Amino acid sequence: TRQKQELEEELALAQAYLEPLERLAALAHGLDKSPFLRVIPFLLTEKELPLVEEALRKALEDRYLLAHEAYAGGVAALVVVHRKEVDQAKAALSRAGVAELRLPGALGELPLSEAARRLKERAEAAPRELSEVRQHLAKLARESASTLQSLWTRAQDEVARLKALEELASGRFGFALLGYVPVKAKPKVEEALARHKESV
Amino acid sequence: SKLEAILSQEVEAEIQALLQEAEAKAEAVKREAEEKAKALLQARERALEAQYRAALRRAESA
Amino acid sequence: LIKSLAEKEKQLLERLEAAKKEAEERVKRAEAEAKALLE
Repeated sequence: TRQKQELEEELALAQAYLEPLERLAALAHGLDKSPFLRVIPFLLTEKELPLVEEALRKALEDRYLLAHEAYAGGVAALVVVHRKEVDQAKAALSRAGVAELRLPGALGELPLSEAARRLKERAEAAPRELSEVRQHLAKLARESASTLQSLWTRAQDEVARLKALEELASGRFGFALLGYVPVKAKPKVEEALARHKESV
Repeated sequence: SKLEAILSQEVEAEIQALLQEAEAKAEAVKREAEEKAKALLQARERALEAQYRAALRRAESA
Repeated sequence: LIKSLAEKEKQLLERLEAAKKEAEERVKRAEAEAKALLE
């Protein structure tokens, strides 16, 4: 139940940003970890690219490669200028409305090429993994639910006996109790009373 | 592009500074080696001359 | 996006490698000069 839920959530998070991160890593083929420029990619809305270009012109104009390539459901406006100037430019772009793609797990926590490779591997493996996990869970249910139900019935019986033992009244190494049974059921109750170890 | 170009210009300036520092270190090392060899050769020659003079003095006394 | 950034980073890396090679050559020259002076 942990593994199948984790595989389903991993498939969902991988399919949430599969193609757009691939297009961003395709567009980021010159400065992925180059030591002169950061990479703020924003899978953003429609053509407010001039409003982000206002913040890009607030950054350097002969620098800050900032454009949306493809997969325009979230238009992948990637921006690459500097370290500190790109930090100020990302702050100004978020003031104009922008967000660097900080996903959870490792896809928004690793380098985008390795993140895309791991996300592609997870999206390729998670379907067959979820199917085999569902098959294993169904087989385990069909093979163990009978013993689980028998153990649950025995445990319910033992716990009911334990709860009934609390409601007794002792007599200082003696015990006495009262109850109510039908006079039409007095024959089977008397047969069970004779079936006791003493017929008390 | 402009920021990568400015960083490349700064990298070229740093490479020139590193080459200048290596050249200055080599020059100072050669100067110190020459001074040490000169002092050692002068000390050894003066010690040989002084030992020769003292031995000649003791031999002339004998 | 690709060409200018990758080419500028590769050019700066090649300049740094050439500077390291020149510094190592100057260091080897100074070491050989000190060895010849000592000999």
